Amino acid sequence: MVKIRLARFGSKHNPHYRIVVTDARRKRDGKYIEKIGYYDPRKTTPDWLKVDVERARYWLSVGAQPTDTARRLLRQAGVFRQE
Amino acid sequence: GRYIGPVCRLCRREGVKLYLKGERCYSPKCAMERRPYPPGQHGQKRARRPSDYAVRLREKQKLRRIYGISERQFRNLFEEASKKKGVTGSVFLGLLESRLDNVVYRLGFAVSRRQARQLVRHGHITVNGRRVDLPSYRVRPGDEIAVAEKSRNLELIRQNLEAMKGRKVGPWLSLDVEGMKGKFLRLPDREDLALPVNEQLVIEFYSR
Amino acid sequence: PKKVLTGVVVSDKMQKTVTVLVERQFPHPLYGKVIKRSKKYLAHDPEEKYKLGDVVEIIESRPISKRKRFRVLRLVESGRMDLVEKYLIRRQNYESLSK
Amino acid sequence: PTINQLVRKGREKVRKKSKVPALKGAPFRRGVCTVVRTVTPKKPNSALRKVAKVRLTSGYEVTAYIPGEGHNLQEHSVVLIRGGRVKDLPGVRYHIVRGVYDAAGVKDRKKSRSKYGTKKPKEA
Amino acid sequence: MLTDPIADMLTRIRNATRVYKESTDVPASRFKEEILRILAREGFIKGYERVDVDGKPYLRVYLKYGPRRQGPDPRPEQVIHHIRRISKPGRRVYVGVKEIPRVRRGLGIAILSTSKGVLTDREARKLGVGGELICEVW
Amino acid sequence: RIRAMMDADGNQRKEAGPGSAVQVLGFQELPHAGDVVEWVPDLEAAKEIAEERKEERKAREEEEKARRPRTMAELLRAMQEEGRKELNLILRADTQGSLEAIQHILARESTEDVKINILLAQVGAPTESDVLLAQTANAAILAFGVNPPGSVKKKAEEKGVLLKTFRIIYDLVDEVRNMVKGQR
Amino acid sequence: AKEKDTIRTEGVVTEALPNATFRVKLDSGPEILAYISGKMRMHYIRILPGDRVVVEITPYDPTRGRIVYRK
RNA sequence: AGCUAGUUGGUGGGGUAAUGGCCCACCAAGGCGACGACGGGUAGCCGGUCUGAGAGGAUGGCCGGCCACAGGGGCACUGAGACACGGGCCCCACUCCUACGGGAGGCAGCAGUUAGGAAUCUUCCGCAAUGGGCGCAAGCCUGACGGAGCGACGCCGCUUGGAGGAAGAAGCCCUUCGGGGUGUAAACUCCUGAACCCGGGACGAAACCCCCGACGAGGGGACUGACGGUACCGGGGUAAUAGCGCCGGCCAACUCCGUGCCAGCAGCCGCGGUAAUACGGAGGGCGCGAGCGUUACCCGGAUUCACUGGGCGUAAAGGGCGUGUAGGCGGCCUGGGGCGUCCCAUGUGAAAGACCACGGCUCAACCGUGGGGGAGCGUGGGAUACGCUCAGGCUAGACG
Ligand SMILES: [Mg+2]
Ligand SMILES: [Zn+2]
Repeated sequence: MVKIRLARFGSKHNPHYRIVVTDARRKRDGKYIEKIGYYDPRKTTPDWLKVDVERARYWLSVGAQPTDTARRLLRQAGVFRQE
Repeated sequence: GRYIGPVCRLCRREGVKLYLKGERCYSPKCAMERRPYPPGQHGQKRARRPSDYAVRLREKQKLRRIYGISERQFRNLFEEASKKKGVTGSVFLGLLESRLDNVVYRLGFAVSRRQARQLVRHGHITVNGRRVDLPSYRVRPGDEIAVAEKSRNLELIRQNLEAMKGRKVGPWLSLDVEGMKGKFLRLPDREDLALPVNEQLVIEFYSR
Repeated sequence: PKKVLTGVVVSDKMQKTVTVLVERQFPHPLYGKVIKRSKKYLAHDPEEKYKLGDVVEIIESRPISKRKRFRVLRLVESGRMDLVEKYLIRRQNYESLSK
Repeated sequence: PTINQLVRKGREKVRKKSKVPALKGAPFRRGVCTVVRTVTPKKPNSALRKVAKVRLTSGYEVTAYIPGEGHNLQEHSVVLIRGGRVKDLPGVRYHIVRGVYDAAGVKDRKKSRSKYGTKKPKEA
Repeated sequence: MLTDPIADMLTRIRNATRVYKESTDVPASRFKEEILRILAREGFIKGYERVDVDGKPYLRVYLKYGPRRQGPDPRPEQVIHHIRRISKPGRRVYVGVKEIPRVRRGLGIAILSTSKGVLTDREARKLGVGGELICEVW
Repeated sequence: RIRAMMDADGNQRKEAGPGSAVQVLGFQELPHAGDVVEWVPDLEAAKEIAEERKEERKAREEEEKARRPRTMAELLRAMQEEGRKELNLILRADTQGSLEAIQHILARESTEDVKINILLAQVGAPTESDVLLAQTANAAILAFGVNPPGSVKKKAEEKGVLLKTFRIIYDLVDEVRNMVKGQR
Repeated sequence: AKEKDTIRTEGVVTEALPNATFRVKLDSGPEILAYISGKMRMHYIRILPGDRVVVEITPYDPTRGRIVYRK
């Protein structure tokens, strides 16, 4: 299936995560469909995490089933919140 | 690693004053004045005509010594300069100057470049809040260096300040002599620095 | 957009099959000069409607045989057999230089 | 000549001659020294030059030069081969690297020790 | 067989320049004429004209020459130092807008055959259309 | 570093106290028989110790070696022109505590006109390098307790070198007694 | 270091051999390949098969020596 | 240099998720080839990397994709998907037991063992993060991964002090005997304080979980650390590893002793046979520096395979000539078509890199964010100068 998931890049002890859309059976670094956002765990930057919302929503609609952490991140950003 | 070891010998080798001690390297003592010739035996000998390569090499060495850096680092800096657009020589020089130690030396925080570097290493030198201990720290313009909180009451620093009390600083620099502060303002151009080095020769040497 | 090609019917020696010479003029990747370079394609003709010495429009298609992956779209112009003749001559020459 | 000609046949790319067959372009091949002997050099040069017929891990029976002021090499000595020619000697393309296996370091070297594999002298 | 006409014309021009002859006569072509016009505009030649020698249409070319150089090797100075047919037949070079040459860094000129007509390097750049790099002229 | 310890019963042991025979895996080189095993705080220290030991031993060995071809004018000549021909042999045993024994046994068995020579004596399996060495030297490969690897054995067979495999020391000794010959 | 471990033995020249070298039958033993001294070459001392010359043998290989003394 | 016999096409059927010579029956006799087939060798391929002014040239390590193989070969089964790395069956090869009838195996997973070999790590800790799978869930599993260990194997960062301080100690070295060199180097004064010890001490980890809200959005709660008591901060606190190459020209840097075409060096010219700026040492220098040199390969220089940008009277090089096939190439004008060619637009050209900008790790490497570029390739439109093609004419080529 298709998942919204976090791809580790970066350095040892300096992790960086790509909030990304990809197939379930892939390398956690692998050929992903689209880069929707990015997240730094270490909170080192002011704009530490950011995801484009509309694209994410579209993906969800299509049926992109997110990872739990990813979902949390999305919620934090303001994707799942509706009015 | 540093050069480490005998200093004014290098100056002697070039034949132009290199100011690698500050004082004494100012007085009749740098060995430029007492003896002006290259070191070791055949220094006082007949000076033979040097090859085109050789002169350039000498110039490069002079430069490196003046800035007190490892060759690899120097090479890297040069490469970076080349990559950046402008005047590959002047820009390179500016970049070199931007080395924290050099800046410190200029601001009269320490009377010698090696001394300045040492000071920087031993947490005595602070760049906008944090004590920075690596002289390879490159400073981008409009930025503040200061003698550290807990190093403000040490004798050497005071002496340095006194020495630089009265005598003025470079146009790219400003220093607060009261509170041991020093802003690096402009990025230092070649015209500002009346250095004995010719950058062109260095560039040529590097080329091939 | 299926690959649509221009070429001449060089051989009708088999049932339902037309052999088509497609001549492509591409420049050399290094020397910058155009090489008039040919390739043979075996095309499906369900009627034998097409004949020796016809220039036709050949479409990339779903396969009908092992290297017969082309449908014949339409006939462009019929009777410029000169090219065919040239090809034949070339073929004949190919026989010569064996032993 | 003409570009057309080139197109037709192409420039025959230079098959660069492999100057040393220590196999694979291996930097160092270990060899068993078959027979160590001395050699008369060439027309412009004269010396009893020290050499060893060494057989290899590859299966190659070669001649190999011994640098150093007097060898230590036996008759079934374990050696490591440098390669890099000698302009004097016929059939000989290999240095023997001194300071390994059974070729011990040159005694009483103090300047160019690295090439000949002798350890730092203990100063007084 | 005269195998390239443009190239031949160029060669003739070069020969004329070498020899210090004021005017030469090259066979008639529209393309050739255009090229000549371009050259004239640039200033590389003094002028051009079409005439008829025998019963064949022909193109007279007025060669421009520099002032007499005083002293050793007393020849006048050359205006067309060098010409080259770049787009040689069966080699035929074509350039895009990005690959337009600034030959002699703005001093020498290339002439380009283009969709928008036969035209100069500068003109090509302005118009933003690549084409056939027929001839290098300096 | 200790990888595995296994008693004589055939059981895996994670912990072994004072006085138990353990099959200790984890030594980078095969240590000598009756070698005193010692504990170290870290690895670097151990390495340093090893280096020091090597320095102590190796230098001395070198020195010992060096006082042998003293005179090269006449003595060397005497030593190069050999009257009684020597037989070369290269041994490979199963343990350190058998190879030595074998050597001791065969050092006596040398009174004959043909004098036996040991060029390479190590514990373990024969290989193609060994075969190569034999070819170079005209030497025999003898094995006690260790069977030859298949490839190695094949190589030995085809190249034409003496390959030997044994069950008892006595057998080996007997075999050796045939190698001096007589011609007449 | 410079190792003078060389045999300086007498020999009669026997065979006219290659590369400024003469097979000389030794009184220490065999006929070897022993080549001329550079000094001799410089002086242009011509040698015939039948001179009682001194040979400098190096013990590493007794194959090659050196014709040192003038006859 | 010819290759082909399911081989090339057909009709019918089988088989497939599906086309197809994938397979079979039958008819036909084709198909490919010098625009290089078939054969041999070689080789995973690329995104890239290294080099290079560029064009190119070499390489495909790590990282990313795709393929292929899981001792060798063959073949199916089950399923969404395998012809199935830690499933199956079978033959062979090999190792392992056997009560000789038979079974067990497969590290090209991590670690490790050997063996080859110049040479390559730890039988490490952890599910904490991310991801995987299963599960309502907790949670279980995870040699993916996160980290730690070893190796100067790369690359980067810092230390081996700094400031004084002789018209110049000793030591050593040369000298023309005055002197010079090492060298402000040292010693010695002053100052700082890696190491080191204490005191604390992380970011990374906020969720899934529970409760309120409808099990939605939303609100609060709590737990959860291999790295690691590490990084890092606060206090103290020692002056605290310098080595290697070379020093005749290239090529930076020179003297003396010893040696005597010997011993040696050498990458090339070549140095060495009694005053060697080329050998051994010593001083002195110079290059770099926790490294430096040697070796091996690759590119460069090498415009020594030349497209950009080489030539062929005598250097290596014009075939011995003729006719002629492919092929390549082509006069002038007018008109179309628009294949090349150019252009505009768009789509692609993934990410990582490379480039620019800023930002994080005290700098830098490293990484992150954003941006631009990017040959090529498709699609749509346009342009017709120049090739290409069609049509018409011309007379300078050529032929009669
Ligand atoms: Mg001697
Ligand atoms: Zn000074």
